[PDB]
Amino acid sequence: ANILKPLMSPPSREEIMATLL
Amino acid sequence: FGQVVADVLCEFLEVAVHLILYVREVYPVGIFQKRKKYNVPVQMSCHPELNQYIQDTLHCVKPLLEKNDVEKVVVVILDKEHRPVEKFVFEITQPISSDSLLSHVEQLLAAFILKISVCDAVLDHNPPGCTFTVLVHTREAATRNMEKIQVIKDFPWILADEQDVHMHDPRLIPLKTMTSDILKMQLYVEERAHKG
Repeated sequence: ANILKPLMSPPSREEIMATLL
Repeated sequence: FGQVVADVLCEFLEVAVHLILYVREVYPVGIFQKRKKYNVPVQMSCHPELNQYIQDTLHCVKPLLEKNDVEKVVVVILDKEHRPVEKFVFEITQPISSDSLLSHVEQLLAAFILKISVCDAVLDHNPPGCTFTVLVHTREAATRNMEKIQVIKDFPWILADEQDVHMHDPRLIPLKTMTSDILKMQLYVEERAHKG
C-alpha cells in the first residue's frame, strides 16, 4: 500500500573492489 | 520552516545510512573513511557511485519530508537469495522558525548515530553477500507522491513488492527515541529470526 523504493539497485560489492588496493 | 527540518533529516539519514553500511559490513572497510558529524566519529564511504546513489535516494525524499507525507524511512538489508534480514526503521513524527532549538535537535541526533555505531553489540551477524535498499512509507497512499518523488529523472522510484517488505518472524530491537516540539523519530531494528 504505502511503500516506495528506488527502481535502481546500488553498486555491488564486486563493482566496488575493482577500484581498491 | 518544515523545509529546513527536511534538510536536517536528509542530512542525518544520509550519514546514518553510511554508518549502517559499515557497521553491518554491507561493504568492505577500505572504502570508508572516518569523518565527524554531529560532533562524532563516523564512517562515510568514499565510493562515488555509492554516495551518489544515496544522495539521490534522499534528494527524492526531501520534498515529501517537507509535506510530512513520510511516516517511515527504512533501510533494508537483503541476503544473497534476496530476502530481507534486518531493517533499520526510522519512524518519523512532525507537529515558526527557530535557531538554537534547531541546533539542539540536530546535535541530539548524535544519540542515534552512537547507537548505530555499536549496534552489532545487539544484532547477530549477517550472512556473507548482503546488499541494501531503502523503502519509504507514506502516511497517505503512495501516488500523489509518485509524480512528486521522481525529482531526479534517471533515478526512478517504483512501488514496493510484498517481497521487498515481507519478513516473518521478526525480532524488534529498539535503539533510540527523541522528542522535540518539532521532530520525533524513533529508530529500531526488525531482524529475521533466522539469518543463517
